[PDB]
Order: sequence, then structure tokens, then C-alpha cells
Amino acid sequence: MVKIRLARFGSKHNPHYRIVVTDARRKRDGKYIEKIGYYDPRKTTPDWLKVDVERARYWLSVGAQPTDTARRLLRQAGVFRQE
Amino acid sequence: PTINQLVRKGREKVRKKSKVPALKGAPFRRGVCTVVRTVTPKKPNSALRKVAKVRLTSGYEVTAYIPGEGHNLQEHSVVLIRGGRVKDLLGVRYHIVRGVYDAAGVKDRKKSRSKYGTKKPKEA
Amino acid sequence: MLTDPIADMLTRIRNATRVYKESTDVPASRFKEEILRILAREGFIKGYERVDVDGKPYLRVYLKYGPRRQGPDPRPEQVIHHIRRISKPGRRVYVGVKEIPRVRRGLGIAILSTSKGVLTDREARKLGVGGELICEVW
Amino acid sequence: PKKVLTGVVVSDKMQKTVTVLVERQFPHPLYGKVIKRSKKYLAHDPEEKYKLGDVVEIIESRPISKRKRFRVLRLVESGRMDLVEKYLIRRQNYESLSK
Amino acid sequence: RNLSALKRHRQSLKRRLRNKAKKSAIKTLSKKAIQLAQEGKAEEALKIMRKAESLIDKAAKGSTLHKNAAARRKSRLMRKVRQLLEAAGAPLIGGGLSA
Amino acid sequence: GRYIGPVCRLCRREGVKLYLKGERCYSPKCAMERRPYPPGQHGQKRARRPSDYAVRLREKQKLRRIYGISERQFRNLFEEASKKKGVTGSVFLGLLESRLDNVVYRLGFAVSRRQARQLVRHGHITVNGRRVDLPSYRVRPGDEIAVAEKSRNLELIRQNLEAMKGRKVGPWLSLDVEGMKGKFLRLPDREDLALPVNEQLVIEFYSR
RNA sequence: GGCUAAUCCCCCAUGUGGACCCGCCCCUUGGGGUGUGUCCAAAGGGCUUUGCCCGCUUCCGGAUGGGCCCGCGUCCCAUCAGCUAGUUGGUGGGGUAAUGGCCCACCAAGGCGACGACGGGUAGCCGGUCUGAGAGGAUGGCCGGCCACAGGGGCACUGAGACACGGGCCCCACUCCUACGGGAGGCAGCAGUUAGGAAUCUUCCGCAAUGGGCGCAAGCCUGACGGAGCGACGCCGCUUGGAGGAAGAAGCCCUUCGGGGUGUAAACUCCUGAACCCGGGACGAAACCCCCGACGAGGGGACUGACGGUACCGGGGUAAUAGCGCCGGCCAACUCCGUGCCAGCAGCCGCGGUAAUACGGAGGGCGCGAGCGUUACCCGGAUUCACUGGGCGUAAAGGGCGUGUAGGCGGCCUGGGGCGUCCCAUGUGAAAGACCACGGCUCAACCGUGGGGGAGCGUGGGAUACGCUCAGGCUAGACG
Ligand SMILES: [Mg+2]
Ligand SMILES: [Mg+2]
Ligand SMILES: [Mg+2]
Ligand SMILES: [Mg+2]
Ligand SMILES: [Mg+2]
Ligand SMILES: [Mg+2]
Ligand SMILES: [Mg+2]
Ligand SMILES: [Mg+2]
Ligand SMILES: [Mg+2]
Ligand SMILES: [Mg+2]
Ligand SMILES: [Mg+2]
Ligand SMILES: [Mg+2]
Ligand SMILES: [Mg+2]
Ligand SMILES: [Mg+2]
Ligand SMILES: [Mg+2]
Ligand SMILES: [Mg+2]
Ligand SMILES: [Mg+2]
Ligand SMILES: [Mg+2]
Ligand SMILES: [Mg+2]
Ligand SMILES: [Mg+2]
Ligand SMILES: [Mg+2]
Ligand SMILES: [Mg+2]
Ligand SMILES: [Mg+2]
Ligand SMILES: [Mg+2]
Ligand SMILES: [Mg+2]
Ligand SMILES: [Mg+2]
Ligand SMILES: [Mg+2]
Ligand SMILES: [Mg+2]
Ligand SMILES: [Mg+2]
Ligand SMILES: [Mg+2]
Ligand SMILES: [Mg+2]
Ligand SMILES: [Mg+2]
Ligand SMILES: [Mg+2]
Ligand SMILES: [Mg+2]
Ligand SMILES: [Mg+2]
Ligand SMILES: [Mg+2]
Ligand SMILES: [Mg+2]
Ligand SMILES: [Mg+2]
Ligand SMILES: [Mg+2]
Ligand SMILES: [Mg+2]
Ligand SMILES: [Mg+2]
Ligand SMILES: [Mg+2]
Ligand SMILES: [Mg+2]
Ligand SMILES: [Mg+2]
Ligand SMILES: [Mg+2]
Ligand SMILES: [Mg+2]
Ligand SMILES: [Mg+2]
Ligand SMILES: [Mg+2]
Ligand SMILES: [Mg+2]
Ligand SMILES: [Mg+2]
Ligand SMILES: [Mg+2]
Ligand SMILES: [Mg+2]
Ligand SMILES: [Mg+2]
Ligand SMILES: [Mg+2]
Ligand SMILES: [Mg+2]
Ligand SMILES: [Mg+2]
Ligand SMILES: [Mg+2]
Ligand SMILES: [Mg+2]
Ligand SMILES: [Mg+2]
Ligand SMILES: [Mg+2]
Ligand SMILES: [Mg+2]
Ligand SMILES: [Mg+2]
Ligand SMILES: [Mg+2]
Ligand SMILES: [Mg+2]
Ligand SMILES: [Mg+2]
Ligand SMILES: [Mg+2]
Ligand SMILES: [Mg+2]
Ligand SMILES: [Mg+2]
Ligand SMILES: [Mg+2]
Ligand SMILES: [Mg+2]
Ligand SMILES: [Mg+2]
Ligand SMILES: [Mg+2]
Ligand SMILES: [Mg+2]
Ligand SMILES: [Mg+2]
Ligand SMILES: [Mg+2]
Ligand SMILES: [Mg+2]
Ligand SMILES: [Mg+2]
Ligand SMILES: [Mg+2]
Ligand SMILES: [Mg+2]
Ligand SMILES: [Mg+2]
Ligand SMILES: [Mg+2]
Ligand SMILES: [Mg+2]
Ligand SMILES: [Mg+2]
Ligand SMILES: [Mg+2]
Ligand SMILES: [Mg+2]
Ligand SMILES: [Mg+2]
Ligand SMILES: [Mg+2]
Ligand SMILES: [Mg+2]
Ligand SMILES: [Mg+2]
Ligand SMILES: [Mg+2]
Ligand SMILES: [Mg+2]
Ligand SMILES: [Mg+2]
Ligand SMILES: [Mg+2]
Ligand SMILES: [Mg+2]
Ligand SMILES: [Mg+2]
Ligand SMILES: [Mg+2]
Ligand SMILES: [Mg+2]
Ligand SMILES: [Mg+2]
Ligand SMILES: [Mg+2]
Ligand SMILES: [Mg+2]
Ligand SMILES: [Mg+2]
Ligand SMILES: [Mg+2]
Ligand SMILES: [Mg+2]
Ligand SMILES: [Mg+2]
Ligand SMILES: [Mg+2]
Ligand SMILES: [Mg+2]
Ligand SMILES: [Mg+2]
Ligand SMILES: [Mg+2]
Ligand SMILES: [Mg+2]
Ligand SMILES: [Mg+2]
Ligand SMILES: [Mg+2]
Ligand SMILES: [Mg+2]
Ligand SMILES: [Mg+2]
Ligand SMILES: [Mg+2]
Ligand SMILES: [Mg+2]
Ligand SMILES: [Mg+2]
Ligand SMILES: [Mg+2]
Ligand SMILES: [Mg+2]
Ligand SMILES: [Mg+2]
Ligand SMILES: [Mg+2]
Ligand SMILES: [Mg+2]
Ligand SMILES: [Mg+2]
Ligand SMILES: [Mg+2]
Ligand SMILES: [Mg+2]
Ligand SMILES: [Mg+2]
Ligand SMILES: [Mg+2]
Ligand SMILES: [Mg+2]
Ligand SMILES: [Zn+2]
Repeated sequence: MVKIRLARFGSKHNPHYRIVVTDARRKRDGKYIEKIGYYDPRKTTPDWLKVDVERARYWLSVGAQPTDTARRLLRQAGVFRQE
Repeated sequence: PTINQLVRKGREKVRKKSKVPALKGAPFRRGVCTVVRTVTPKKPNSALRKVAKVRLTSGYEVTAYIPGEGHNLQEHSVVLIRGGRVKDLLGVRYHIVRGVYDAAGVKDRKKSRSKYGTKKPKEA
Repeated sequence: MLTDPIADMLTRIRNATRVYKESTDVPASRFKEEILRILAREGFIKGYERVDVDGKPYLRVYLKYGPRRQGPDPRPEQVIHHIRRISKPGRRVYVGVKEIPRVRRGLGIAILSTSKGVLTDREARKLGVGGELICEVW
Repeated sequence: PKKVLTGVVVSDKMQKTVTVLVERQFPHPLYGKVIKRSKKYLAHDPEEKYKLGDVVEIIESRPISKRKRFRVLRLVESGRMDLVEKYLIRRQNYESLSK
Repeated sequence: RNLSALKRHRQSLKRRLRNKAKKSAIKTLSKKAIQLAQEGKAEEALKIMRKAESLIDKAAKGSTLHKNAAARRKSRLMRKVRQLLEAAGAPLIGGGLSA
Repeated sequence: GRYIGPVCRLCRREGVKLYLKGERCYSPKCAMERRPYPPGQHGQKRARRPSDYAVRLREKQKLRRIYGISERQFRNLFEEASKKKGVTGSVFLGLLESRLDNVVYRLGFAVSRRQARQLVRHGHITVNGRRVDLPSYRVRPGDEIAVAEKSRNLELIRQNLEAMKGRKVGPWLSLDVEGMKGKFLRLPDREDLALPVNEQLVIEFYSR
């Protein structure tokens, strides 16, 4: 099932997440279909989250499933906003 | 040679033979002594050199030079082979490492103790 | 049969200039004529003309030299110090436009044959085309 | 693109199959000379349309047998028997070089 | 010890039998029709054929078959039946096949 | 850790004055006065003609020992400089001079390079308002180098600073003596430094 | 042997639709449409039960994932020269999701090989990595991609998917249980033991984070993972003090006995304040959930730590580890004493048989410095396998000579083609790495964000000088 989630790209004690589209079947840090974002939890930068919504909306159109955290970030960036 | 000849045949890479079958690729090898002898040097020099025949963990049997001044090595003592030859002795390709296993570091030696395996003397 | 008539032209020229001849005849073809046109334009020779020898067409290349010299060996400097083939039959060489050589930091030329015709190295870069790399001359 | 190759037919001896010799040339990766190698392809000739010494196009296809992955697209040129003669003779030279 | 994926194996066994049986029946039936076709019995071979087909599709319903396997087997049957059917064929039933 | 031992010895081996000792490398105490010859028993003996290697080596030794830097750091910094766009020698010098403790020496918070290293190390130095305790910090132009508020009352700090009154500072810097501040405005060029060193000899040294 | 439930199995029904044979249309390999005929569906559960939720069934499409096929590229030995029986093709068939000698029957007699078949030897391959001015050489640990294997060999079942590491049947070896009949096993999972070896870690903490499985959820599992532990194994940062201090204490070293050295080095003066003690103390963490709204959007709004009282901030606070190689040339650093072909050094040249700057200590010196040396291996140098970039009269190297097969190479002029060749456009060249820029941990190592680069191959378009090709001339080569 094609999915949308976080992969861990940072260092020890320095987490940096790369929001990706990939088959759930594949491992976490290995090959992904597309990189739609990045996430910084320690918020060390004025930009700690980015999305490229239109893309995320595509991947939802064809049925990718976000993990709850992934979805949280997506909504924060407003993939889901309507009116 | 013509280029056509280089296509047809081409240059030949040059193989090199290992000066140390400690086999294994190993940097050192443990063995047991057999003979602990004295040996006569090759023509240009004169001396009494201390060498030892060794049966290795590699199923190889070779003479190895005993460096330093004094040596406690005996018939059945177990020892570590180093590698590197002695230019003036026929057929000895490897060295003993002092301070390892039964090989004792050189007593009283104050100068270069890394080689020869002696530890640091205390001074007050 | 000359096995590489272009190389033969270059050489005829080399041997000629080395004994300081005023001129040399090389058996003629449009391609050789193109090469020559480039040398002439580039200052290496005084230019060339077509001739007939026993009815068979040739090209007189007129040779250019420096002035006479001081001390032992008054023989003048060469205008073509160096001339050599690059692509030969039996190993052919082609540069793309980004592989075209800077010859003696540019005091020399490289003659390329291209589908825009026979040009110098600068000429080709400016034209923006690659091709068969013929002579190197400086 | 399904791959199309051009070659000459050096063997008709099979049933509904032809052997097609296909040359290719290319620069040697070090020495840079242009070298010309070749290889035989087994191509499917259902109607026995094609004959020895025919220069034909060969197209990558759904596998016919083991060793047959290609079929004969069309006839480029008829009757080059010199090419055939070359192949036949190179193979004839094998009778030396042995014992 | 005693991993209870053990259970899986157990079920695998049950399933195994249920498949074999089902599949077995099909073979036995198909042959029947086919043989009856060689003897040019129109009606009977037809009716057996219908049963075989139905049972094939019913094998397809579950994990026994389905895929394209059922369509393959069914096709092969029907072909061979209709083909076998000509020696004075006159396929009176005509139920199973497009006329 | 760095070289710890008699310094004016190295003043003596290079045959030139490189003051890591600050004051008294001014007064006629430097021992370069009346003992310019190198250390050891053979120092007063004659001098054999130096090999090309020797020349290059020693010149590098001057350049390094001046800044009091680890050969490790030194060479890593050198390769760093060689990578950079622009002339290797000048670039190098710029990077050496860009070192924090060095800037502190330049700004005059310490009479010596080593003392400045200490000042950095113990937290007495701040950059852009924030403490920096590592002397290997690189000052980018526009940074402010201050004696941190807490230690601004320190005996030695005010001692130096009160001596710094009226003295001119480096042209790629600025200094406010009543404020203890200072600003690293630009990277120093070849000519900006009086360095008794031919850098090309050093480049050539790392060429092999 | 007996009882019994279901989202377990089976039989009719409905045929949206689909499968299949035959016909027709389009399309062109088995793609799509259509008509008749035959054949095929389902399952229920939970709530507030007049409605919603979790499910089930047939179909079309999407998405992701894979199967199979082709061009090209991918080590050494020719003292491996011939290899081949399902072997090469065909017809028909079996098998599969699907092409296929994948398998079987019958038919033909083929298929491959110096452009290196067959044989033997070594070997997972790649992104990349090391080295190199480059071309190249070498390598493929960790991280990512692919493959293969799960004690050895064979085999299938179940399933969307396996011929399945912690599933099954059989054979062999091994260990263990054994009432001697017969059974049980499978760390190349995380730790740990044992052996082998020069040598390679903790039988730790936690599911707080990310991810995965099941579940409506609450939640459960997770030795994936996130951390901590040990080892200078590697990289980076840091300390062992700073300033003053004799024309220079003592000891040790040399001495031309005048004195030179160790050396501002020490003592000592003054200053800072590693460790350490005290106090505050994290980010990593807002979702899942709850409430409003329609279980949507939106709005709000509370719970949730292994690391750990760790990082860090604030206060206080002591002058507080130095080692190792070398000093004849290459090569930076020299002198006494001791030993006299000894004892020993040694990478090569070569030192030592009484003045040893080469052995052994000492003083001094150079080099690096929490390291420094050694051994092994790779590239380097080595233009010493020479593509870049070498040679063969006497240094190693012209085959004893010819004829000529394959092959390599090809005069002048015109034209067609446009295969090589060149240009443009476009696709591809994952990420990581590399390069550039900016930024995040006080710096860096490390990390993030962005930019640029790129050989090669696919497709479309274009150029025609050279190479090729086809056609037509020529006569300077060749022959007559
Ligand atoms: Mg997968
Ligand atoms: Mg993107
Ligand atoms: Mg939407
Ligand atoms: Mg023309
Ligand atoms: Mg003219
Ligand atoms: Mg060349
Ligand atoms: Mg035929
Ligand atoms: Mg076939
Ligand atoms: Mg034969
Ligand atoms: Mg179960
Ligand atoms: Mg039966
Ligand atoms: Mg029915
Ligand atoms: Mg079929
Ligand atoms: Mg530079
Ligand atoms: Mg530049
Ligand atoms: Mg300035
Ligand atoms: Mg270099
Ligand atoms: Mg029963
Ligand atoms: Mg029972
Ligand atoms: Mg009942
Ligand atoms: Mg059912
Ligand atoms: Mg029904
Ligand atoms: Mg219908
Ligand atoms: Mg149809
Ligand atoms: Mg119908
Ligand atoms: Mg029912
Ligand atoms: Mg589908
Ligand atoms: Mg595919
Ligand atoms: Mg290999
Ligand atoms: Mg032999
Ligand atoms: Mg057989
Ligand atoms: Mg057969
Ligand atoms: Mg037949
Ligand atoms: Mg078949
Ligand atoms: Mg299957
Ligand atoms: Mg071939
Ligand atoms: Mg390999
Ligand atoms: Mg292997
Ligand atoms: Mg590189
Ligand atoms: Mg490099
Ligand atoms: Mg390379
Ligand atoms: Mg490689
Ligand atoms: Mg390789
Ligand atoms: Mg691997
Ligand atoms: Mg890997
Ligand atoms: Mg793959
Ligand atoms: Mg196996
Ligand atoms: Mg095992
Ligand atoms: Mg075994
Ligand atoms: Mg097995
Ligand atoms: Mg399943
Ligand atoms: Mg199945
Ligand atoms: Mg198994
Ligand atoms: Mg397997
Ligand atoms: Mg296991
Ligand atoms: Mg069992
Ligand atoms: Mg052990
Ligand atoms: Mg052991
Ligand atoms: Mg570990
Ligand atoms: Mg635990
Ligand atoms: Mg968890
Ligand atoms: Mg979770
Ligand atoms: Mg779920
Ligand atoms: Mg509930
Ligand atoms: Mg458990
Ligand atoms: Mg871990
Ligand atoms: Mg240790
Ligand atoms: Mg160690
Ligand atoms: Mg001091
Ligand atoms: Mg004294
Ligand atoms: Mg004295
Ligand atoms: Mg104090
Ligand atoms: Mg938090
Ligand atoms: Mg928070
Ligand atoms: Mg919240
Ligand atoms: Mg409500
Ligand atoms: Mg909301
Ligand atoms: Mg909310
Ligand atoms: Mg939770
Ligand atoms: Mg805690
Ligand atoms: Mg503090
Ligand atoms: Mg304080
Ligand atoms: Mg002290
Ligand atoms: Mg020297
Ligand atoms: Mg020595
Ligand atoms: Mg004596
Ligand atoms: Mg003496
Ligand atoms: Mg002597
Ligand atoms: Mg000596
Ligand atoms: Mg020496
Ligand atoms: Mg010595
Ligand atoms: Mg010393
Ligand atoms: Mg360090
Ligand atoms: Mg080391
Ligand atoms: Mg080498
Ligand atoms: Mg080389
Ligand atoms: Mg080189
Ligand atoms: Mg060599
Ligand atoms: Mg060459
Ligand atoms: Mg090349
Ligand atoms: Mg030579
Ligand atoms: Mg001779
Ligand atoms: Mg000779
Ligand atoms: Mg001869
Ligand atoms: Mg001869
Ligand atoms: Mg010929
Ligand atoms: Mg020509
Ligand atoms: Mg073209
Ligand atoms: Mg045209
Ligand atoms: Mg491109
Ligand atoms: Mg990239
Ligand atoms: Mg990385
Ligand atoms: Mg990086
Ligand atoms: Mg940076
Ligand atoms: Mg920064
Ligand atoms: Mg980066
Ligand atoms: Mg990047
Ligand atoms: Mg890019
Ligand atoms: Mg193209
Ligand atoms: Mg094209
Ligand atoms: Mg044209
Ligand atoms: Mg033309
Ligand atoms: Mg032509
Ligand atoms: Mg030709
Ligand atoms: Mg003609
Ligand atoms: Mg005539
Ligand atoms: Mg004649
Ligand atoms: Zn000084």
C-alpha cells in the first residue's frame, strides 16, 4: 500500500525528517517514490517544515496513506484545507 | 606496436609475488619455535646471529630473526612473527616480535623501546 | 600509393621548411587545398598556388621564415615550428565541441574538419561544432 | 522502441528460421580505433520468405523459441552473396588452427 | 518453543485437500466430455462439457484456480470439444457453444 | 595539545624574532639579543648550507610556530585554503589570521597569542554577544569581538586594555577601548601583515 | 467413534458485469468493440438499530510492487581448440499470471567457436571508495539499490505473493532424548559461549520518538529502531597553564680549562581556573484521544520519555597527564663515552676487525604529539605494459625466407544516402557521496536546505568536411 511518512535523515541526537512517498513494504531509510517534504522537530530554523501541497494532494488522489504524524504535518501545512 | 596490434593483443598488467607468505594476508602470525640456533652471515660480513625455526598457525615452517641483544627463546617457546628480512642471512624472511608471548623485551635497553618491546624505566 | 596523403602534405612541408626551401610541390586535392587555405590565412605560409607538373596537378606551398640570425648558426627561426597529424587512418580521432584542444596556450592552431567545413580551433568553438581532429600546428 | 537491426542471412538450413549476421562498429574504449564486430541472430521466418544472402531488417519480438528473440521485418536488399561468402570462408578457416 | 504459526500449517493441510479434490473432479469431467466427443456423441459430450465449464468457474470462485487459469482450461476444453465434434458432427444440443 | 615548553628557544632556532612571549620579546630580554644563534651545543658552531628541503621546512616552521598551531590543524587549514578560489598563500594567511584567539591577540586583549588562547578558553571572550571558549573559532568579517561583561573587571584584562590606549590597531579591524568591543571588518591581505615569512616557500613545502 | 457454531465449505436464484467457444467490425502478435449461446457472484458483525459504522461480492480504471524478454557493458589461463542430444529449429501438446525445449511426443539436422566456443581458475554486482595531474590502476567494509543463500542436497503444499531463516515432506553429516521400537533439533536475528585467529563489543536501557503487523478503537507485538555500554579503531574539537623571571642557581653534558650547553627552562612573583562540589535544568512532543462542528474542513483543547537530572545556563573552585620515532646518505637533527668482524644495526647503498656523527647508553638536536612507531595490503612514484606515454644495428627485442587466408589499411573528380562523426531539443543518469552556496549543534567533525555539474543510453530534429556506402568518371598507383 503506497504510503506517505517520515524517514530519518538527521544524525544521532539530531533528528531530521524527510517526508516521503513510498511502499510501506520498503524499509524506512531506503528507496522512496518521491520526497515531498522535510521536518525538523527541534525547530532550529525559521523553516522547520515544508510540503509542496499540490504534490501531496496528487499522492492522496491516488491513495497513499499518511501515518498520523505525517498527516499531522500535512494538515499543518494545509493539504487538507477546503474552503 | 601498431594500434591495430593493441586492439588485437593489448598491454599486459604486471603481476607481483608476495615477499611474505605469512599466508592469510595476516600482518603477523603466531608460531612455535623448533630450533633456536646461531647462524653464519653472508659473505660481506661476520657475526653470530640468533634465528629460530618456527611452525606457524598457517601450517608454514620458517626461520625468523631474533632482534635485540639478549633472548630467552628456547625450543618450545611460542612466538609472534613480524615480517621483513635480514639482508645478509640466507633464507630468513620474517622477524620475531619482542615483548609478545614468550619473547621477552630487551632488558636494560633505554633507547628505542617501541621496537624491542621493553617498557619505560622509572626515574626519581 | 600514399597511404595518408594529408600526412604526406604536412610532412612534405616539414622537410621543406627544415632545409629552408622557398617552395614545395604537393600533389593536389580539394581537401589539401582547404588545409592550406587555413595555414595561409593563419600566417604559417606565404600562401600556395596550383600548378601542373607533367600534366598532373600539384600545389606549390610557399614557405615562410624568420630573419637571419646572430652568431654561429645564422639560419632563421621557423614560422612553422611544429606540424603534426592527429587523426590518422587506423586510428581516427574526433573531438566534440567541448574536447577541442587549446594548442600551445593558443599561439598554435588545431585544424578540424567539420560538417561546417575545415576550421581552426577558435573558428570551430565560435561556430560551435565538433569534428575530426586533423593537424596540430604551432 | 522495439530494437531493429539490419543484417545478411547466412543460414537457411533450419525450419522456418534464418540465421542473420549483424555487424556493428564502435570506438575501442582505450585505443580508440573504430573496431567492427558482429553477431548472429536467429530470426523467425514463418513463410520461408527470406533466402541466403538477403539483407534484412530484424525486429525485437515476443520470444519464438529459446535463442529466437527476433523476427524478419523486411527485405532491405536482395542477393549479396559476397557477404555470405565471407562468413562461409571465415568459418571454413576453422579447419586449421588446432592439433 | 511451540510457535502457534503451527496452526497455519494445520489449515494449509485442510485447504490442500479441499483443492485437490475440486481440481481432480474437473480433470475427470473434462476427459469424460472429450472422450465422448471422440465417439461423436453430441448431446452427452455437450452436457458433460457444460458441467465441466461450470465447475471450472466454481473452482475459480476461490483459491483453487481462478486467475486466468480457469479461462485457459475452459478455452482448451471448449476448443477440443468443438473440434473433436466433427465426424458427422450435427451438434444437436448447441447449448454450450455459440452456434 | 600544543607545544608547551621554552618558546624563545624557537625564536632562536628560526634565527628570527617571532614573539609568542609578548612583552620582554620587546625589552632586551628576548635572548635573540646577544644570543641569536640556535639552541643546543652545536648552535654556536658554523652553519652547513641548507638543502632545499631544509629551507622550505624551516619556513613552514616559522609560519606555524608563530600562530602556535597544531601541524594537524595547520595542514588541514592549508588544504582548506588551497581548495578555496583565489591565491593559496594569501588565502591561507587570511584563514590563519581569521582564528578567534588570533583576532583577540590582534585586538590587544592579550599581550601574547598564547595568553589570548587562554582568554578564549576560559570564557573571557564573547562574539556577537555570545561566549566562545574555543580558540579555533573562525571570525567572519562583521563579527564583534568583546571582552565578556563578567570578566570586564578582571585585573589582567583592564591591565592590557589601559595599555592599549592610543595604540593603533590592525586596518582590517576596529577597536573601542572604553567599550572593550572591536570589529573584524575585513580579511587581512598579504601586505596587511608584516609576517617575516615567504608563503610561497610554504606552498612549495606542501607540494611534495 | 460422538455432539456443534461462524465472516469455514457446498447448491439453486438475481447478471450490473465478467469468463469461454464461433461470427462480424476496428486494431494489428494474445489490444478494443459487438451478437448469439453456455458458464460465474456475496457474509455477516457493531452501534443510539427508520440510520450510521466496520465488513462482504462481480467489474472497470488508478496507484505501488513484481514476473519474463532483448541491445550493450562486466576478471585470469590458449601449456583449455574444438564444444553440442533437449543439442538447434519445426508441428502438436502439457505447464504458468505470462513468452519460451520450461517440459513431452513426433519431424527435420541443425546450433555455437580464434570477434576465444568448450575447459580450468578466481569472484556476489552496482551507487561508489582509495590513489592518481590526468588517462588509468586498485577496491566494493559501513550507508543505499539489486542478487543469492539460511547445516548439506532434493521437493512441493498453503497463499495476492514462497518453492518460504525463527513453515512442511525426504536423504546425508553432526548434537541431544531413548523403555532400543523410536523421536527432537538447526543464532549467516539481538546479546552471550566455544573453537579457529594477529584481531573485532553488552547475555544493557526503552518502545518516549520514526517505522512495521493486527485491531473500529482502547490497545498488543516489534533485539527494525531510538539510545546508553566497552575498544585512541577513524574523524573533529579540548586540556596538561598564562604573564613576569638571571646577561643567566644546582645537577647532568661538552671543553682549547678561557668557558660553551641544557635556558626564561626551573625556583620564585603575580593572574586565569581542567577537573570537581552546589543549585536551576531541557528541546526532542503532538498526534492517536477528548470537546465544538456532521466522526470532514476548520476551530480549539488535555495525556504522553528510554536517553536523564544527561546536554546546557547560573554560582563556587584547585596550576593541574607526556609520550613516541628519529638524528651516515636519501632526510630536518652531532657530540663525548662505551664496545673492537665482537655485541649488534640494516628499506636500498652499506656500517662494526681502537679516534664508530651508522652498533650500545648519555647530553644535546629534529619531527610529530594523546599519540608515535611497526607489520601486512592497495595506488603512488613507475613515462618500468607507454591510450595519454616506451622500445627492437651493438643494451632485452625483426619471425631463416617466401606465398598468401582471415583481418587491418586505401589515389584523384562528381553525385545519392547520412551508418560512423558533429550539433540542438527532450527523456533517463534515484538517494546518499563528490563540488558550490547558505545554514543548525559555542567551533569543527557531523547534519540540513538549495544550486550546479555529469560520461553513457533512449527519442525527435539538423549538418555533410572527413571515415563508410552506392552509383558515375579519371590516370599519377598497380598490372598489361
Ligand atoms: Mg519491496
Ligand atoms: Mg519536491
Ligand atoms: Mg483534498
Ligand atoms: Mg566534395
Ligand atoms: Mg591562394
Ligand atoms: Mg592522440
Ligand atoms: Mg529455411
Ligand atoms: Mg516455438
Ligand atoms: Mg568445425
Ligand atoms: Mg492466527
Ligand atoms: Mg480419476
Ligand atoms: Mg448453473
Ligand atoms: Mg498458450
Ligand atoms: Mg587556492
Ligand atoms: Mg580560479
Ligand atoms: Mg582590510
Ligand atoms: Mg600532491
Ligand atoms: Mg468424527
Ligand atoms: Mg472426532
Ligand atoms: Mg448439523
Ligand atoms: Mg464462502
Ligand atoms: Mg448462480
Ligand atoms: Mg451484460
Ligand atoms: Mg473478440
Ligand atoms: Mg451474451
Ligand atoms: Mg449464505
Ligand atoms: Mg486493479
Ligand atoms: Mg515491469
Ligand atoms: Mg574479480
Ligand atoms: Mg604446465
Ligand atoms: Mg540429455
Ligand atoms: Mg524428444
Ligand atoms: Mg511436422
Ligand atoms: Mg508450445
Ligand atoms: Mg504459484
Ligand atoms: Mg562475436
Ligand atoms: Mg571482486
Ligand atoms: Mg566465492
Ligand atoms: Mg577521485
Ligand atoms: Mg582525487
Ligand atoms: Mg578514476
Ligand atoms: Mg572499476
Ligand atoms: Mg569490481
Ligand atoms: Mg555487499
Ligand atoms: Mg550494502
Ligand atoms: Mg532490480
Ligand atoms: Mg542451498
Ligand atoms: Mg552455522
Ligand atoms: Mg556442512
Ligand atoms: Mg538447505
Ligand atoms: Mg493472503
Ligand atoms: Mg496458488
Ligand atoms: Mg523451507
Ligand atoms: Mg529460497
Ligand atoms: Mg534461527
Ligand atoms: Mg520434525
Ligand atoms: Mg579466544
Ligand atoms: Mg584463541
Ligand atoms: Mg555498537
Ligand atoms: Mg529490557
Ligand atoms: Mg513505537
Ligand atoms: Mg506507532
Ligand atoms: Mg488500520
Ligand atoms: Mg469504541
Ligand atoms: Mg514477545
Ligand atoms: Mg541501534
Ligand atoms: Mg590499548
Ligand atoms: Mg594500540
Ligand atoms: Mg612563563
Ligand atoms: Mg648551570
Ligand atoms: Mg654553567
Ligand atoms: Mg583565584
Ligand atoms: Mg518535549
Ligand atoms: Mg514542545
Ligand atoms: Mg495538544
Ligand atoms: Mg458530537
Ligand atoms: Mg482538526
Ligand atoms: Mg486540532
Ligand atoms: Mg501513545
Ligand atoms: Mg529523567
Ligand atoms: Mg561553571
Ligand atoms: Mg568564575
Ligand atoms: Mg605546575
Ligand atoms: Mg641531513
Ligand atoms: Mg637503530
Ligand atoms: Mg675504547
Ligand atoms: Mg672513541
Ligand atoms: Mg673505523
Ligand atoms: Mg652515534
Ligand atoms: Mg642511521
Ligand atoms: Mg645510535
Ligand atoms: Mg633527548
Ligand atoms: Mg586529536
Ligand atoms: Mg597508526
Ligand atoms: Mg607501486
Ligand atoms: Mg601507470
Ligand atoms: Mg604517472
Ligand atoms: Mg618493476
Ligand atoms: Mg604508445
Ligand atoms: Mg584515452
Ligand atoms: Mg625501453
Ligand atoms: Mg653481447
Ligand atoms: Mg640484441
Ligand atoms: Mg632477418
Ligand atoms: Mg634472431
Ligand atoms: Mg582482403
Ligand atoms: Mg580517401
Ligand atoms: Mg546520422
Ligand atoms: Mg541532406
Ligand atoms: Mg542529456
Ligand atoms: Mg546526485
Ligand atoms: Mg549522509
Ligand atoms: Mg556532507
Ligand atoms: Mg560550511
Ligand atoms: Mg555555524
Ligand atoms: Mg550536503
Ligand atoms: Mg544535496
Ligand atoms: Mg541535479
Ligand atoms: Mg539522435
Ligand atoms: Mg538522429
Ligand atoms: Mg546532403
Ligand atoms: Mg558525399
Ligand atoms: Mg570519400
Ligand atoms: Mg573497406
Ligand atoms: Mg569507379
Ligand atoms: Mg587512358
Ligand atoms: Mg609498365
Ligand atoms: Zn622571544
